[PDB]
Amino acid sequence: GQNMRVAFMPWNGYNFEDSILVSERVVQEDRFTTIHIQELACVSRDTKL
Amino acid sequence: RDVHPTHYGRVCPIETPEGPNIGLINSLSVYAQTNEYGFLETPYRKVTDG
Amino acid sequence: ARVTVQDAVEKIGNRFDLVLVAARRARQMQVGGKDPLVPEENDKTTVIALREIEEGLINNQILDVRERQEQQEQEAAEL
Amino acid sequence: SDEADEAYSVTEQLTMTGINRIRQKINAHGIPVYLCEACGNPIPEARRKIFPGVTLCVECQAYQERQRKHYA
Amino acid sequence: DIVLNPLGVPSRMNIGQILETHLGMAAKGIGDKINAMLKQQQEVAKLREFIQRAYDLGADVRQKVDLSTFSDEEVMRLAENLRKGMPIATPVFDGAKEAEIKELLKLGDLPTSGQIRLYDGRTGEQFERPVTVGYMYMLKLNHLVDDKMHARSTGSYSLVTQQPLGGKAQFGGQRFGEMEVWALEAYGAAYTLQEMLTVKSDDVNGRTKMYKNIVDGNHQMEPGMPESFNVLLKEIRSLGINIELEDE
Amino acid sequence: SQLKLLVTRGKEQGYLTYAEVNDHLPEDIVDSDQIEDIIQMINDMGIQVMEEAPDADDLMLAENTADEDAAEAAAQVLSSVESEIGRTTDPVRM
Amino acid sequence: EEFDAIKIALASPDMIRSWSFGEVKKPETINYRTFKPERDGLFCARIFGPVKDYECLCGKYKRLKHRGVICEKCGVEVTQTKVRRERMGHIELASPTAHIWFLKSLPSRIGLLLDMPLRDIERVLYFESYVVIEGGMTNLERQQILTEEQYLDALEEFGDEFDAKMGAEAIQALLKSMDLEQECEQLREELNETNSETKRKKLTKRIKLLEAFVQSGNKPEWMILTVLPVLPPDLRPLVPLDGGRFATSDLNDLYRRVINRNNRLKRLLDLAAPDIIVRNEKRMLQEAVDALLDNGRRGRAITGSNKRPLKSLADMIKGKQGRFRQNLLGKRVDYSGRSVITVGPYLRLHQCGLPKKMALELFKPFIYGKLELRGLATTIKAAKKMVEREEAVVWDILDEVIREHPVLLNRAPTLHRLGIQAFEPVLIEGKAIQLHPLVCAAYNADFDGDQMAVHVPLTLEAQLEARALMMSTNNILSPANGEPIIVPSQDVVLGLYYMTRDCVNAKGEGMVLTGPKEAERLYRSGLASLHARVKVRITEYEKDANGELVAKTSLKDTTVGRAILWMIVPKGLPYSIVNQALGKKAISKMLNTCYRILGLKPTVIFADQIMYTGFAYAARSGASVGIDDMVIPEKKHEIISEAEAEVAEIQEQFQSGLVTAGERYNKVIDIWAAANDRVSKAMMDNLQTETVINRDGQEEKQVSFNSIYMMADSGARGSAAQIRQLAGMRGLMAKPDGSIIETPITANFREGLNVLQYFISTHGARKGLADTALKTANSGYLTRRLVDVAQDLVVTEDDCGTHEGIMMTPVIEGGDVKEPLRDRVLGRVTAEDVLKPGTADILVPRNTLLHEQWCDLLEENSVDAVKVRSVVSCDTDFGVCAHCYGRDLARGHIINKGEAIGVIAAQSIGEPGTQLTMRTFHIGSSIQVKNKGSIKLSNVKSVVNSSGKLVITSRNTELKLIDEFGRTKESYKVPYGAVLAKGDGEQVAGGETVANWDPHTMPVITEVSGFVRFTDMIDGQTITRQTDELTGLSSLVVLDSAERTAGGKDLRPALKIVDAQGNDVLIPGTDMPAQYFLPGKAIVQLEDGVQISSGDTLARIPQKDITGGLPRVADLFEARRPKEPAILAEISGIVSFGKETKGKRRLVITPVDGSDPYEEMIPKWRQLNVFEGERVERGDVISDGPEAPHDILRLRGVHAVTRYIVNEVQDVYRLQGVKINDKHIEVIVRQMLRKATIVNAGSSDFLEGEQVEYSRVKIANRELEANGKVGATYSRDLLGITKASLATESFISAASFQETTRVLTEAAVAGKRDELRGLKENVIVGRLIPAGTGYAYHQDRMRRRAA
Ligand SMILES: [Mg+2]
Ligand SMILES: [Zn+2]
Ligand SMILES: [Zn+2]
Ligand SMILES: [Zn+2]
Repeated sequence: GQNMRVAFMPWNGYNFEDSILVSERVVQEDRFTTIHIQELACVSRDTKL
Repeated sequence: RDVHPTHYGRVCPIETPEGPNIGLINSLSVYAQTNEYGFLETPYRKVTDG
Repeated sequence: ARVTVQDAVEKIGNRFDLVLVAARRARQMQVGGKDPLVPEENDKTTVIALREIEEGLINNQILDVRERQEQQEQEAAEL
Repeated sequence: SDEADEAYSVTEQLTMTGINRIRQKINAHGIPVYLCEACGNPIPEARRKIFPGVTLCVECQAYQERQRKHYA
Repeated sequence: DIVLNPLGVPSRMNIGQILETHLGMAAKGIGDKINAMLKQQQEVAKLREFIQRAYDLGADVRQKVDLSTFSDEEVMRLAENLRKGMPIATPVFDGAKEAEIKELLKLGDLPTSGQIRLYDGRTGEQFERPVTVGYMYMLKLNHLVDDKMHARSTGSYSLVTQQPLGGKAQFGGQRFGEMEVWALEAYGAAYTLQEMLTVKSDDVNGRTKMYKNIVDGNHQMEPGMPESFNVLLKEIRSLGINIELEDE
Repeated sequence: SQLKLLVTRGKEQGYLTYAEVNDHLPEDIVDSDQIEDIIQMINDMGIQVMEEAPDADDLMLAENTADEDAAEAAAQVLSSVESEIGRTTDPVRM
Repeated sequence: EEFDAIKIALASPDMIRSWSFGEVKKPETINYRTFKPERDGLFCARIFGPVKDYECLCGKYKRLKHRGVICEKCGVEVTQTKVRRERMGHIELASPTAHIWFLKSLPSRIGLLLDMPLRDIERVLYFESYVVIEGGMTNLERQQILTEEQYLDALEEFGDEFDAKMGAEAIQALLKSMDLEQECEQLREELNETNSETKRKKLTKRIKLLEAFVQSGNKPEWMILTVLPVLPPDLRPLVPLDGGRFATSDLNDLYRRVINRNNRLKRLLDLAAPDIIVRNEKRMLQEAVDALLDNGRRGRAITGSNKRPLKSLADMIKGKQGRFRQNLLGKRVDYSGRSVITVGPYLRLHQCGLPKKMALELFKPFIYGKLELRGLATTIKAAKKMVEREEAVVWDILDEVIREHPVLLNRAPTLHRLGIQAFEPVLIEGKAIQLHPLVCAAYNADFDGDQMAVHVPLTLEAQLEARALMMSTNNILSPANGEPIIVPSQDVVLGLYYMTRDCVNAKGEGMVLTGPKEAERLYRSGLASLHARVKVRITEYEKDANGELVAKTSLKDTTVGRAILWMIVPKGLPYSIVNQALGKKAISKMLNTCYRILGLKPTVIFADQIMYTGFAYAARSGASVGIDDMVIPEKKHEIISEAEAEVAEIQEQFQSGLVTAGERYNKVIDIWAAANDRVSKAMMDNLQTETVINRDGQEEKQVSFNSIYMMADSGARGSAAQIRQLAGMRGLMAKPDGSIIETPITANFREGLNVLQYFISTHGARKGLADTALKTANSGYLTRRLVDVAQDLVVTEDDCGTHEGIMMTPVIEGGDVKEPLRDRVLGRVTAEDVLKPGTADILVPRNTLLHEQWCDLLEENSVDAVKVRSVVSCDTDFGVCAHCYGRDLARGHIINKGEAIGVIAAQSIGEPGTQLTMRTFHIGSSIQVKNKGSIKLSNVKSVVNSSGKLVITSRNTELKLIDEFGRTKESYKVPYGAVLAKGDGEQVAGGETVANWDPHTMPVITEVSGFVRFTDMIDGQTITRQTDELTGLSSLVVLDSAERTAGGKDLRPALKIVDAQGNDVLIPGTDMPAQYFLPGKAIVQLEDGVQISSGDTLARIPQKDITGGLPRVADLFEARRPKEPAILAEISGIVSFGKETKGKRRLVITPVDGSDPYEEMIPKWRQLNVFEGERVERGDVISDGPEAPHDILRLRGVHAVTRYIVNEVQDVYRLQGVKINDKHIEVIVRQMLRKATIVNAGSSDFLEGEQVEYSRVKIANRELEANGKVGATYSRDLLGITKASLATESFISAASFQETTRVLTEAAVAGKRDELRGLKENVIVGRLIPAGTGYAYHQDRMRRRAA
């Protein structure tokens, strides 16, 4: 992962039980913007019809 | 499912997937190898007299 | 638009007959049976039924009295 | 809670019950005995000082612990 | 950036992350000092004395670097790859003893306590009692939300038992198992349960009559009888067992 | 009769083992089909194991089913199968 | 289709033909070129209907008008294709064949129906041995089997008038040829003549069986199949998978095998092969059919082309994947979803967040209806294209469908009935179900990725139930005790505990404020800290008047913190609730007092306000944790040096031979744990009061603001143990064996842990994991087992109308009162009226719901016991009346009519069971009164000795502690004859000893004071030459049996008491003269020659672990008799001995005059704690040890055993510190002791020694004795839950959780017309549950029926 400037303090309970509260400067830069690649198949079978 | 006092250097004590099967999925330690006959074997430094 | 029903369960006890009475009343207001007796707060018919239960102006007895009244109003419109 | 915290409470229970079992085994209270309760031999007063209320000698104590190793 | 929860450390003995936060804070301290020394661009002698201070640093180690061997056009490269923050190491059970971290924070200019006064960002007034800060290294486990999310209004259906069986992201209902039924029996909820396992789920006429009624804006449910129990009659009867339904 | 002693031990001890049953069994049959039948009978008896391992903890702990009117017939089938003769099993062997 | 009870019975052959639609004949299934079905095989068209809806097979007729006409070319009835799913065809088995269930069920149905052992049946079936079938009357018994050669001879014996077969033909001949009325008459005959209780026992048992099998509609030969039905085609499909590969079920395979073997047998018969051939073929067909039905009980399954045994018809019903457990209870559900839950504090607690996209996928039908209503799409397809474009207006229409429509939100395991709560929705960007925060404690859900599922209630009754019963703000009281389950958990309480504390010198010291309002105006502007002690003018509203609220201004002396917390507290509460520290316990009893005073609405809105202000000031605290926060004690290195020197002491002393290895190990572990506790205390006192600051003067110390200390003090997280491990040393890791390692961890987490120490930690860490892995996978076994037994139980009467409850008092276990009376009579309703100690009154009517007002009165008047009505003595038939269950519920009013209390009871007992150690777990001579208060003795039998002191001559005198109030403040159990000091009902002083006795040795102290001699004390025979021979103590002590002669065993060891001449004075009251006899080991000291004093030790006779796990609760409800059963009296009368030592010595007890002869056999390896000359009361401790609950139930009575079980399992919980109200355990007990036994039937028609259940026999004798006739005596039973659930009026229920096969077959032979009206039953058959809302509906059907 990537290192990012954390600070330990409750702050209105948007991290109540075990939660995290990421600030939009983390989401703008694309520094967790991770990439996923899929393999969609579309076969063409040989029906009796 | 448990750790026995001879895992020291042959199986990670703190790596095993918690949940259904803990301890059954031990991870081979860092420096450790497989013996000739097949056992696990770790390194040590031979100490002479002192 | 209503956090609880606790006034309703006070008025018409048993907390289950409440559910049944309110459901019947709601089918009346939703399917074209009737219209509400409490000023609607643009709420769905469920809340309006619980509320009319809350005022002591719907219950099992009153609903059966109106069943009787509409059954007898029809036989004088069938002739 | 979490799958770690439950494990913490269980481990604390396990070590607590162990430690209390081994504090209960040590006597540290009783009346002086002056002689073995099995063979009649004398308990030397140094050993009695180490444990107030030693019902056994060291010989009989070792013997009893040694039979009890086989857990019978 | 991230604002974790302090109530998670004392309950879980993993004070490791707090030591890591302080050490990372100090490491970015070295990084920003190099950043200023490079961006106010000084001369390679300044960077040599400073980075060479950052690598010697006190207690005995197995690391000594001797930056008087690098050329100028290497120490400049080295500084540029360090300006983001001086990567500190810590072999596992031979870690950074806390005095070493306090000194590596003094080498920066952070507060040796490890904590900073944080001004709130909405009310603009100082959070009492200086909070922790620092750079924690945070992964991203692949339990992403848009792989777990799922919702099924009316998908495909199984073949032997007419139950919801959809595929895509198990494109079917949630397993409304047994203990949930004990829950819904514990309430007085009887109609919700009934439409939970007669209309919504199995009864292959009840479900389409339900759907037609929903689209017509008439929330009833003409339930009928499940399909699973019907299969159970046909099986229990395939044996030599006359199962019936008395009619009265 | 000793297999009836296996029965009473399975009643008291709360389980058995392959070694226990294989100890008490009536000698000279050992086809391993009669054995599988008799082990299924001891399972259908009060004993509900048949074991390999003795225990067993909080994981499904303290389990039991009374199953009255099955014990008296199962133990009867045991005492009859031992005393009279060893019955054949399956039909290829028939 | 509101049919009836379901009915089951044998499958008569012509019935099996009426089920048919044409005989299957051939093993083909499909046609390998055109995948139409071959006719006629397992599949067909003409048999089981058409393939394509309304289309023939050959294709002549293909229109809806032609429905019904069977095509002349291939006879396929053109009809729907779902008719392919309901048609059963049959097979014509050439030779008959035995149904495996009615052969190998365990107790053979045919065995105990023919009066024949099983091995002979297997003989006749598998052709082992011939057998007679009505062999006439020449020589042979009817059942008399034969063998080969014997039949060969007998054909020469009686070739005529003879009848012997073998095979299924034989069993069928026997069963048919049987005549059941004949056997009933014969069995009643031998019940008449054969007077042998074992004999006529089994005789009358078999006659019970035959009369049952006659009173069904059955016939005995229907157990042997001639015609065997095939399952339809679409329950065992042959689906075309992609690629030509077909994926068929297994029944096609089995039926193919059976049809092959039937056809082959018919083919053999046409040829008339030799008898070995036809015999092996019939055996093959027998095995084939027996593998079709069960594929087990036959010895070895016939696995398919896999190596995996192929499933069969008795196996598609059974198991946790059969239709019962896997598709009749756990069924998938349309209109559901799920996601990652999240935090979302901006919500009132009655609305869960929810994504826009899950909403627009759950509510498509609602959207479509609304969109064809507002004319935004004329046809439904247009509306679909719209909402699939996600256009502008479907979000508006979705917000108009999601106005008042409650979604049900579930978590993965739903233990307790708060596990499934509904909410309203609030449409949200994103994909996390933003749950509320407070409710997470209820779900038991942190936010580490846990996934809750949302359902949707379709109908209108279900919406009113997801609002009026399952809404979030109607379940805040936990079902297992009245305390709210909306306890603020971790950031909220830290926020308050930081808010309402006081540092000694902050800004704004001492300045007075005009109220709370300018307390906030000071804090926000910054002129004064959040906490600095300050006079204000609060105004609390106490409501002592009848519903009034009397204002009362004042100047409380508080901080600013408490005051700014005060603007949120609603009216009725008093200000002394928020003036303290406001930890977690106090901040939860804040909500508790709010609910107990102001009802529900202000408590809900107040819990929300608390969470809001808690989060706000918890964020303002900046309550961060940093590495300077964990302070090590500077006196740690000394303590560790000191203990590591004490181990040097024990090492030196071990290698001097003074202590064994075990002793040095124990002593080492003792000094390390001591060092551990000392270091932990030193850190905690360097940590708590550590902060020292200074008000306008020198210095002063206060509780600290060390962030970790507030996090450990509030109750937010952790405690002193985790604070130990972070700062002080961390103990002694315990290796998973259970044995504790002796090498402690002298380091801690602020310091490092070198390699050995961390590694040793690994043992206990991984044991914790390997147990909380087995606990999460076996978490609901106890709730499962309880709702199996306690399910069909519904509060179905308003008032049972009785006066018989159980007496409640505060438990006191020889010390400070554990559980007071306001926690036990809080909700239950009184049984008989309550009188203030002068009676003075009628304090409370007998039917007063004891809410907290009445507990107020009871605690103002100091009432000690309140005979309160209880679930286990309600007089209702199939139910539990309204009152006697009491009131407890998520609500606070009396329990409604119908609300299914069995389930919520089992869950109240089973959800805290998650909060208990899963492994079992063992915790391990003078009386000392605590304080002022008089003495109180019960069952005290004292003698006024000539010595002066007091001694009790009753075995069971309890030493209580009463005050001048009259309350029972303390109670102690005196052993026999303890030396007593003070008076009986008199006054004593606090903390003063009042009773002493002999610790291990039993006195035999005399009755009155008279002269002494001896009888039957001859040394060598009855006595031995004992003496403390350095002192002269002639002790001719009673000889035991192994030292008394065989006539000595006939001797009577004795102590005679002579009067002043040589006679024996009568014992006072009785006429047994003055003497005491004694057993073996009745060690005598003095002899003949002294006058005794009351309190003479005439002899010297020598001589608790509480398991606390969950398995202790499992075994409590299982009611297993313990190992050492507490031997207990049987008849209230005098005691004596019996036939001396026949291995087990025999006691003998005798009443005044009645049925005396009871003697009991006892293992004489165990003490007998009874005198040899006393009158043991019925239900009295002859011996010690745990006493079996069955003996409680049979000796004492119901209420005794119920108080036993509730106090025992309450011990098991309140050991661990878990609250659970006793209604729930009492109702599970009322389900335990349901069955009954009979003593004398008399004017009823039940068999005497038969077992029948209590409700049935009780209504029987209630209506009979209501007549002029006489009742029927019944001895109550008590079953474990696993056996008390094992009997059920229904079989559809007992086919779920019991093993299905035994249930089905027993019901089948019995022809048991199972009604509905359970809950398993109706949840299976999918009509209204008769528990909750469905109860009025079932009353409707009850009225319909019977009229
Ligand atoms: Mg979790
Ligand atoms: Zn000795
Ligand atoms: Zn045709
Ligand atoms: Zn009652």
